[PDB]
Amino acid sequence: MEFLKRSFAPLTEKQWQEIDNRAREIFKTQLYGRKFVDVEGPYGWEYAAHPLGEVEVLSDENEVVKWGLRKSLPLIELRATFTLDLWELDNLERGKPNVDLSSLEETVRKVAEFEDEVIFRGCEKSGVKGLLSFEERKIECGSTPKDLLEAIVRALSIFSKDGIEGPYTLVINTDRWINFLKEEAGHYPLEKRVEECLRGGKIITTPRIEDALVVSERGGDFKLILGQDLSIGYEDREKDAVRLFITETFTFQVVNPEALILLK
Amino acid sequence: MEFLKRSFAPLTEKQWQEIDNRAREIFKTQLYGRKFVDVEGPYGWEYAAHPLGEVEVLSDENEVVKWGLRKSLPLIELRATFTLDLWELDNLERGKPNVDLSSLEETVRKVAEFEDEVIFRGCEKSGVKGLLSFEERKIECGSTPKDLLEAIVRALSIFSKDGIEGPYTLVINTDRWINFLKEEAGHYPLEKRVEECLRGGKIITTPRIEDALVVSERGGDFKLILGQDLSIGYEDREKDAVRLFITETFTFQVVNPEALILLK
Amino acid sequence: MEFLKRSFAPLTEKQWQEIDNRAREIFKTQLYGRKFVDVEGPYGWEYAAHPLGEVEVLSDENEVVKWGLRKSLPLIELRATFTLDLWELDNLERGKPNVDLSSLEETVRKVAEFEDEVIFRGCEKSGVKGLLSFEERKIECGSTPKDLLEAIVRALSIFSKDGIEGPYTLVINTDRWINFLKEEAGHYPLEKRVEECLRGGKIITTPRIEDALVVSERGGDFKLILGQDLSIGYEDREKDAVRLFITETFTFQVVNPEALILLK
Amino acid sequence: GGDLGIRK
Amino acid sequence: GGDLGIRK
Amino acid sequence: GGDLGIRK
Repeated sequence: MEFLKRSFAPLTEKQWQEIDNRAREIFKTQLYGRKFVDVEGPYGWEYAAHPLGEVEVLSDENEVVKWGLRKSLPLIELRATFTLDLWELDNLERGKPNVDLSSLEETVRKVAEFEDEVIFRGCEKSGVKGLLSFEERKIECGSTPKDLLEAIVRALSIFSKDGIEGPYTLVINTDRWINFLKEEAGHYPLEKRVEECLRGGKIITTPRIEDALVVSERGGDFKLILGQDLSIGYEDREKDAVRLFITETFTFQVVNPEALILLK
Repeated sequence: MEFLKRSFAPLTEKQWQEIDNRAREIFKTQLYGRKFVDVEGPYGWEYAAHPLGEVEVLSDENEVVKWGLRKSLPLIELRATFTLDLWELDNLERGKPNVDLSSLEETVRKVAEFEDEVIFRGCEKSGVKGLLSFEERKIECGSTPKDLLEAIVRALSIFSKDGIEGPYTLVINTDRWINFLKEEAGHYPLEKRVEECLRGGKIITTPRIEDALVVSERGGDFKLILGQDLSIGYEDREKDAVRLFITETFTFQVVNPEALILLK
Repeated sequence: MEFLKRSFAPLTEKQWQEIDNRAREIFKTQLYGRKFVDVEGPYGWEYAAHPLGEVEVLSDENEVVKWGLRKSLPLIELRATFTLDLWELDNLERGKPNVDLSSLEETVRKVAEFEDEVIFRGCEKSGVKGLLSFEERKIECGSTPKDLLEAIVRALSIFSKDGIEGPYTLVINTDRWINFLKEEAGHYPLEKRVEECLRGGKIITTPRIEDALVVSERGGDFKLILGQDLSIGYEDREKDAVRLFITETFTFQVVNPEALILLK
Repeated sequence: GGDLGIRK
Repeated sequence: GGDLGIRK
Repeated sequence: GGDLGIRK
C-alpha cells in the first residue's frame, strides 16, 4: 500500500519485516475483539462510512418534495506514532537476534486496547453502540461453578427461542475464570464442563471486560467493518531514531443483538 | 430495479412506459443543474454517503492512540408522491392519445426544482455548499450588451491564470437575457457575439438563478453524485386512483471552485 | 531526469503526478512568451551557453598570432522553491479531490512571470535583448477600432517590404483589448475584423505588456533556447512539510527583428 | 424493471 | 508494499 | 522520472 510511505524509511528488508512480525505476533492474541466477532474484508484506504440503510426524514408535509438523509456510520481513523532507535535496529544486521523494540510492543498493545474498547463499549462520538450497552440482553449469574453452568444453559435457552444457534462461545474476565477454577479444583475440569454445556463451544479469557459474555459465532451478528486493516507506515526521522506508526480504519455494529447474552 | 414496487401497480405495459416517457421529457429540459455539471454514474440504491477524504481529529495529545472520524457527505433521499386517475389511464388502452397526467407533470417539475436548489445553493442540513455560496468567485457586471462582453472576457482571464480551461458556458437568468436582447436588437446577434467571446461556448437560459454564472465544462469541477438515479415507483392504490412516486439519491460538491465565476 | 531528486520526496505516485498536472495546467496558459515564439528543444541539463557565432577581436596588429573570444550567450538557471503541507497531500490518498496546493500555484505563476520578463525585456545581466527593446521597430497607433485596423495594415506592409511573411499575430494588452471592444460593441465583431486584416492570424491577449505587438509566426525569428525545460524536483523536508522547486535553464534571442512591430 | 435514466 | 493482515 | 514538458 503506497501511502504508508514505508519505502522512505531508512530500514532494510530484514528490518522492516522484523518490525512487522513483532507487531503481528502481538495483534494476533491481543485483538480480543476479533477472536469472536467477524471482520468485513478491507474496503479500502478511502472508504469513509458504512451505510446503515435508513433515512432521516427532514421535511414537513408542507413540502411536496419530501426528503431526508441516509444514515451512515463514519469510520474511525486511528494513528499511533512511536519511535525506534536506528543505531539499534542496525544491530539486527550485525547479527543481533532480539533487537530492542519494546517501544513498538507497547504502542501495538495500546492500539489493540483501543479497538476492543470500541467493540465492547463503543465511541458515542463515532455512533457505534458497544457490546455491553445492550442492557436488554443481560441476565443474573452466581459465583459458584454450579451457578455458571446454570447461566450457560439458561442462555442457550434464550437463544433457542430466537432461532439463534451457532457454535457458542464464552467470553469471560481472565481473573473471574481463575476464581471459578478455585472451587472446581480437580473434581472434574471446569474447562470441559463449560465446553460441554456450551455444546462444543470455546472459551475466551480476556482482560477487556469485567464480567462475562455469551455469543453465537454462527456469524453475521457482530460486524467489525474494516476499511484499511491494521498497517505500519513511516512518518519521519528524528536525528537518531525513526518515527513509524500504526494506522487502521474501522467501525463496528451489533446487528442481531439476540446472539448476545451479558452476565451479572 | 426491484424495490420501486412497480410490478404491483395495476398498470399495463403501454401505461407504465407512457408515464415514464412523459417524466423523461420534462426532466431532460428542467434539470438545469445537469446541463453543465457532470454526473457520477449511479452508485446504487444503498450508497449512503460519498467520501470527502479528510479526518476529523478528536483526541488530545494526552492520548497515545490519537484518532478521528472520516468526513463523508451523506446523500439526500427524496420521495415525491402523486396521484393519477385509474379509469383515465385505462383510456390509453381504449385509444386515447393524450391521457390526462398533469398530476405527474407538476410533481416532476417540483422534483426538478428541488435538485437544482441543492446544486445552486445546497441544503446546509445535508452538508453541501451550493454554487452561488462561493463568494470569492464573484465579479461585478453591467447591464449593457457591452458590459456583458466585458464581463466574459475578464472572466476568461481569471480562468487563464488558474490554468482552468474547457469549453466555457454562460448560465444566465431567462429574463435577464431577454433584457440584454433588448438593446442588441438586430445590429448583430448577441447569441453569436457571446458565444464568440466565450470561445465557441454555449449559453444556458434558466429560471433557477437570478443573475449569471460562468463555468468551464472541462469536467471534474462540479460533481453531482448519483446513488440511485431519478426513478418512478409504486406506493399504493387509493380506491379509484394510483399513488406513484419519484425517488432519487444524491449529493453534490463543488470540487475546483476556480472553474466558477458569479456575476453582479 | 535523475538530478531533481524526486525519488527522495516522501510522495506517492498519485501525489507526484497530481502536483505535476497542476503546474502543467498553469504553465500552459501563463507562459505567454511561448504562445508565439518558437522553442529550441531541450539541449540538456548541462548546456551552459548558446553560441552567438562571432569573434571578439583581442589583439593588436603588433601580434602575429591574432586572436579573440567566441561570443556565446550564457543560460539563466532559475530555482523557485516552495512548501507544501504533507499531512494535506496525504489527504489525496484518503480520497480528497481538490488538495490545497495554492502554495504551488503562485510559485508557478512567478516562474512564468520571470520567463516572460526575459522574452519581453531581457536581463541585461545575462546578455539578452528583450522584445520591446527594439526601438527601430516601433510605430505609432491610435485608440479607435479604426486606428488599430490602420496600424495592422501598415504593419503588414513593413513586413511585405522585408519579405517577412508567416501567419501574423497580434499580441496585445488584456485591458487595452477590452477598451477597443468598447467602441466596437455589436456593429461587427472586432475579433474577426482584426483576424481578417491579419490575413487569418490570431490574437493573444496578455498582462505581460502594456501596449501591443505584431509578429509573424513564420518561425525562426524569436528563439527561446531551452537547456533543461521547466521541471519540478525535491529539495528537502521541513518537519511537517515538503520543499519542492521549479528549475529551468534557458536564454532568448531575437534573430530577425524585422518580423516584429511594436505599437504606440 | 424500473429506473428512468437521465444524466448529462 | 505495506499492510499487516490480521482478521479472524 | 522527472521533467514537465511544455513547448509551443
